Amino acid sequence: TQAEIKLCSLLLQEHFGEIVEKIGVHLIRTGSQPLRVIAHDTGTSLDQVKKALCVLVQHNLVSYQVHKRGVVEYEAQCSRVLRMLRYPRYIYTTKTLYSDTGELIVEELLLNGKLTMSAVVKKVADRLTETMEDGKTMDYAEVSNTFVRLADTHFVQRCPSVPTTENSDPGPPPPAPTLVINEKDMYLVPKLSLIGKGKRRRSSPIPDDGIYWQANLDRFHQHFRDQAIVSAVANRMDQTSSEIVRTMLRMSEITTSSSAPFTQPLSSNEIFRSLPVGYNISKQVLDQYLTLLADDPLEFVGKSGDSGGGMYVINLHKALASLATATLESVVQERFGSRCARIFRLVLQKKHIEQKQVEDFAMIPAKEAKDMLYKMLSENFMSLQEIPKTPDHAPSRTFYLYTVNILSAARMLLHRCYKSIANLIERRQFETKENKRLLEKSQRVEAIIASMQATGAEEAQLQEIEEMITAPERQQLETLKRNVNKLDASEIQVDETIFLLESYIECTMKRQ
Amino acid sequence: KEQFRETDVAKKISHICFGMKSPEEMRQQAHIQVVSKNLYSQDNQHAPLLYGVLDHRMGTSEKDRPCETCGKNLADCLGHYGYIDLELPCFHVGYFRAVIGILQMICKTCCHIMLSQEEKKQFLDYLKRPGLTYLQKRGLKKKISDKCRKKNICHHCGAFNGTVKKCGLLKIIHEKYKTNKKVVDPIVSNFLQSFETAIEHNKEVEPLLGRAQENLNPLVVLNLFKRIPAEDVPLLLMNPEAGKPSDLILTRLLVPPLCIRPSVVSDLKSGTNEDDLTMKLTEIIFLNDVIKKHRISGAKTQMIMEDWDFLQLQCALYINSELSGIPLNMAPKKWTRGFVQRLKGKQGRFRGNLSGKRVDFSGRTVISPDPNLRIDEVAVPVHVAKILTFPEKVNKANINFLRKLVQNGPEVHPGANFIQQRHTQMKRFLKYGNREKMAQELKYGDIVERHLIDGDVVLFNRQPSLHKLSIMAHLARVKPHRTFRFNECVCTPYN
Amino acid sequence: LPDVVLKPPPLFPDTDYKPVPLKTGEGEEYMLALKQELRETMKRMPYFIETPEERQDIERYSKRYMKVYKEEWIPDWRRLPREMMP
Amino acid sequence: GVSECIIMGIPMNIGTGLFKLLHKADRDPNPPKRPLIFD
Amino acid sequence: TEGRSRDGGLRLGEMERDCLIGYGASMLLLERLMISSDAFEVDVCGQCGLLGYSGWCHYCKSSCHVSSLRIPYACKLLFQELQSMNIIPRLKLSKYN
Amino acid sequence: RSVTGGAWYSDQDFESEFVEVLNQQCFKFLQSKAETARESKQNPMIQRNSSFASSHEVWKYICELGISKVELSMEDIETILNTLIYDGKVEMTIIAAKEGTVGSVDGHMKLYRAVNPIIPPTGLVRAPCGLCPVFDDCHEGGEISPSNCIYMTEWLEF
RNA sequence: CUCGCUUCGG
DNA sequence: TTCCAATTTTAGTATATGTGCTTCCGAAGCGAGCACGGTGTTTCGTCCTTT
DNA sequence: AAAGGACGAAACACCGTGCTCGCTTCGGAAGCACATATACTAAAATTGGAA
Ligand SMILES: Nc1ncnc2c1ncn2[C@@H]1O[C@H](COP(=O)(O)OP(=O)(O)OP(=O)(O)O)C[C@H]1O
Ligand code: SF4
Ligand SMILES: [Zn+2]
Ligand SMILES: [Zn+2]
Ligand SMILES: [Zn+2]
Repeated sequence: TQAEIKLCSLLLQEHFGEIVEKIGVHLIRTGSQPLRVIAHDTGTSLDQVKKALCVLVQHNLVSYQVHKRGVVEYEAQCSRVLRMLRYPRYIYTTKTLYSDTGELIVEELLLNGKLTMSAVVKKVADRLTETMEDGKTMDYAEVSNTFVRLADTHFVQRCPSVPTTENSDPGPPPPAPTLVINEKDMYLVPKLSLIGKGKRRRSSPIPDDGIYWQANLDRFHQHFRDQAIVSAVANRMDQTSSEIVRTMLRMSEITTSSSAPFTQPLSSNEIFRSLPVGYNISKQVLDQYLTLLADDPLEFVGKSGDSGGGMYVINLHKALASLATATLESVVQERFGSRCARIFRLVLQKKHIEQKQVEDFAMIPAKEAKDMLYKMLSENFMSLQEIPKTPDHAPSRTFYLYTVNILSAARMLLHRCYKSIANLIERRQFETKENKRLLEKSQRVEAIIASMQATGAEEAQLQEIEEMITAPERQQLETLKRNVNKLDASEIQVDETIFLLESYIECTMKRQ
Repeated sequence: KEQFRETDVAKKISHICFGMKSPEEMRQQAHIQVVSKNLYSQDNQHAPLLYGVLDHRMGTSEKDRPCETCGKNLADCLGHYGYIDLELPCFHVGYFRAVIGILQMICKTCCHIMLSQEEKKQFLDYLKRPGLTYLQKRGLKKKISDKCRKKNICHHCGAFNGTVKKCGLLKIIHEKYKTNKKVVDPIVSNFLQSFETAIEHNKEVEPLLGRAQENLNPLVVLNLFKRIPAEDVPLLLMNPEAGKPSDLILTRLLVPPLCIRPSVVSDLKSGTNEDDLTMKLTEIIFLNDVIKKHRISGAKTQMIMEDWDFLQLQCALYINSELSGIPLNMAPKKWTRGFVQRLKGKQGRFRGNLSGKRVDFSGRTVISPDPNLRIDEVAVPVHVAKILTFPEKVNKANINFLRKLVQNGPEVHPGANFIQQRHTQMKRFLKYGNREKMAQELKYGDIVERHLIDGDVVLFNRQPSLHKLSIMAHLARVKPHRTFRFNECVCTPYN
Repeated sequence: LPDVVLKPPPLFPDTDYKPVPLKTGEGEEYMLALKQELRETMKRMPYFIETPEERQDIERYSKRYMKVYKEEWIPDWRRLPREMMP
Repeated sequence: GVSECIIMGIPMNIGTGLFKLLHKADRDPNPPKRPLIFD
Repeated sequence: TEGRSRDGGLRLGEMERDCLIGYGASMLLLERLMISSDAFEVDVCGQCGLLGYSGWCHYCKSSCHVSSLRIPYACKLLFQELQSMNIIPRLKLSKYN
Repeated sequence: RSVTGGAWYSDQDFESEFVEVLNQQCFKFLQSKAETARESKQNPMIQRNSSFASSHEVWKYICELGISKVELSMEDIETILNTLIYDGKVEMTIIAAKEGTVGSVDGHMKLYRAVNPIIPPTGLVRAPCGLCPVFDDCHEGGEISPSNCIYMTEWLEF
């Protein structure tokens, strides 16, 4: 996880600072440790260690546990720090699914980690007073309605709550309050009668205290998986099938957990009645769609029952395996060409195969199929089986069989993606550091206009901003800006491949 | 005006931190990349090739040709490394056992170590105590290896973990799909039935479908070690600062400087005397080129794997020239000196050049008795005393004596052979130049290499040394004859 | 037999395949703008702890004018363990 | 250890190297300090 | 060198070193085995712990931490051989005080 | 035909151009058939069935095209379609048909249809590091570093 | 010169 | 429900393949050094036919 | 006997290749010696089943 550690270091340095990213990296590299040994190994002051630990635990990046002799040990969640990169996607998807009020809610929750409902509604109203104008005030009622709508859809979840001290062991205070999580009040919003209007930044006791909220990234991941499956099946058969499976997944969202080989099965009649009325579809059309999808060699859905007319289920892990396979074949095709992708798909469909059979089945001339096979072997895209005639394992007396292992190749690709995003961030930071001189110069000359905007603002300061030598350097500034934009776009888009690969790797584990 | 920089500090070595170098660090340390398998140029001058072995950017080994990296002669050049890229990763023989051990410790699928959380915490707490010794580290590694080999399934990803063993030479086999006498697992049945196409096209696969376990070639082992979490690295008893698991498999070879591999130009014939390391490096580069050519030309998998095994064997022989599991058809013809051979043995660096080494300012002569000498005195021949010199520093006490010694010169016995000036360190041979002027210009602090005179403390030894009295310090008295003479009462200690 | 090479291979060997052009649309550009906004706003956020500047040359009457002032968030010490109060 | 001292070319700790020698130079530790007028 | 025909010097074998150790003569042992046989002055980088040349460390691409150090030449040969064997000896230097 | 000859080999030479043209023509025919089936929009079952093309049918279409002089058997076009399947562009299903104009496999006929890819190219290949051939040697401080990497230089300049 | 081999000496 | 019988599981416990060692100098000398297999190109000497 | 144009051969670089013509093929271990891990085996313990 060296690439993961490097990416976490870059993210923490970009997002929180230096004295805190050191603590985060030390925790990730060394695991759970008490505070004093962390301070000793890091080599910084105890106060800085405490500040870093509290700011990290505020954003739910680290957790603390009690052990023998009442010592508290802090363990970092590397996966959570990596999930920090999906924040733009989280905000965009909550802006798509809801109004911009929910977008601001999720943005505040992600930027603050843990907050109270009153705090989030106050901040959202204050920020939204800027969006509108002409004296219109932002009321807490609609913000609370959007917040509870997010809560019932499991996008925002209550943070683990400290147990009551008076009822639980009244007496000496423990070193750590041992926060526990209760699913009863997991998504129960408090009843807050207070309302108000956000201030317009003129610059001229808490009923829900103790109830902290956060963003439920698991719900976002489930929604992203549903979106990916819907997009895939839309690309495969038709938009009608995409809508059908989208409705089935929407029904399955609540009644199933986040990790199951199959969802709860559905009957044809409830799919028909739950489908949006905008589609002029009869019952027999839906049954035809269900049975033709059931016969798809991708096995996105399955019958798995006959009662209630057309009884159907959705294969989640099979769909994720198919998506990971598609990602692997796409990266192979784009890195080595369509012929190499043909060889890769051939050796994937045929579980084990030899060179002569590959040449016979691919219609690819010799000295080129072998070369591409060796190239893919050099990049761990497949492994040799090497069935030996004798235990001596001599190359002359054994058969070599090509076989693609989806799991190992997916892990390799995920590691490569981690290092790729790390390199993109490093390049962006290097360009920013090398052009910070022109950045400061242009910040000064533009702040000349930004200062004295209206008060004492004579027009004679508008023809001299471009007078300085910054004008020929504006081309370098534009190149820097477009390079940063492209790097950020690519860094964001590689995150989708990371999400698909990570979901596939997670869903193939048993955690026994 | 002038920046204050410290000239020299009396730095003393405190301790040596052993470790390993990653392939990136090898490139950073090295100066050039060696890609040419030939040594000298085609022309009759036979100058060493550029970017090949014996390139003088890696130091120099001849008194006439200076180093190209640092413009210094053979005496002053410390030597510089190079790096050779390997087309296919190869197991480091010295760490091979360690590799196997690590492969036993960790999961073969999710790369996590086979330890429960409670056992993880217990071992971390046991390792966190200060003052951990090397023996304690080895014992802890043994205990952790035993407790990890106790388990057979993964607590992290749930994948099965069979036994990992060394089959053949430098080959690791993992018994992932072991035969189950009881009810068979779905995984092994699926693996067995996945060979349908191979059986259809080749029937011989079906009888040999057994014993078909996972083979951990260096590529897969390197890929797995690159995914080991850094948290579990200390649990492998390996220091994170010293090295990483990915360093155990070598993909770059640090070709040593020319000082380690002297080359002798035997102009009497059309050839040169080269040590075994240069030839092994030449063979390794040739194998890399051959493997690249075979990959380009579309060769069979059997010969590709044969070339990979040949490269692994050549790397192992380059590191250790005395292996055991070498196949007879793959056995070396003659005998080569690997690094292990250069290190170990009675003529190795430790025993032949580090613990006991040859010295100058010494002589060896037949002895004869002389009872007229005191027991603390030894008679030294005049001829030897004229050769063995002592550097006497000029002070206010011996100036009038060293003046006479300088005046005598290198011929008369009481005298000197060299004068080293205080200001400039240029030695002056006393056989040439006006010796009277040099004696008149003897400044305080000058070093005079005087002849061995009466009263000099001199070590005297009989080479088969049994007890500490076999070597003693005597007072030298110069005598006209040619033998070392001492009182016979001192015969018994020297035997 | 393979040929002998006089110069090492180029540090960056050329590739005849180039990266696929980035996805475009209103959503992707909104993602880019939102990420830049997060960068600009979370550095001024009090959670971003700066390195404490030290070794002031002298004290001056202008210090009060140049004194950096920033509101500080107060952690909820009820959830946080006792060891991290200042 | 002695053997590593020999290999590294440093005086070994046993024997005459156990102790350290000091020079009995005419000196005055903690000499008087010139007073600071401005502070 | 080894022999009289090649004008070689005498050899302090292992037992001679053992006898010198038994006497406790540390200074004479150091002078015989280091000063008079294979004394050398190398440049060690105090940051990376590796050997530099001419007051310059190529690994760190710097010259601030390079310090001179007296050492037997055979020890330098051993260190370079170990580096070639991927057994990297990193020297942590310190002041003689 | 195995030890010598074959419809692809001409004088001990594999014909890459011939197989490329065969792939192009077969894929164009399958794509046109799928487009017509989609535009028909009569019924999803009938749409999928009409999008399906028999191996005998596409072989007859190829023979009608007559690109090359060598006679192409039905299994030759079957192998070409199998290679197209391995290219990830067409999909084959074995349906039950006792006898008909094909009559090739006993009670089974292979139907081929042009099918779209599952997903667009992934985000990884949209970055130079995802396609870098010296990705292993890339390091923060060294000769090959992202700060001085040529691939991102060309990519951002382009 | 390097390396090995022998013969010595003790 | 519970005593016996059977199966498994791990652990320990005896042999038998590996790797590792085997005095300190010192002195001469003799050998022989990486190659050699066949293939091509160049240089040179002479089987007749010519004064 | 003195010629000279063309032919043949012979001797030295040269590259494909790996010191052995063909593919085989032996013997001997050198001894004292602490590891190993394999295979076994064995008992003891736990769980299933007859009464
Ligand atoms: N191999 C050896 N190792 C160590 N010392 C040796 C060796 N060979 C000879 N010497 C030296 O020679 C001496 C041996 O002489 P020693 O055995 O006592 O008398 P000797 O040779 O039996 O004479 P006599 O036969 O008694 O007249 C002692 C030792 O310092
Ligand atoms: S930074 Fe450059 S060299 Fe490194 S992986 Fe990315 S593209 Fe390749
Ligand atoms: Zn040099
Ligand atoms: Zn695992
Ligand atoms: Zn350095």
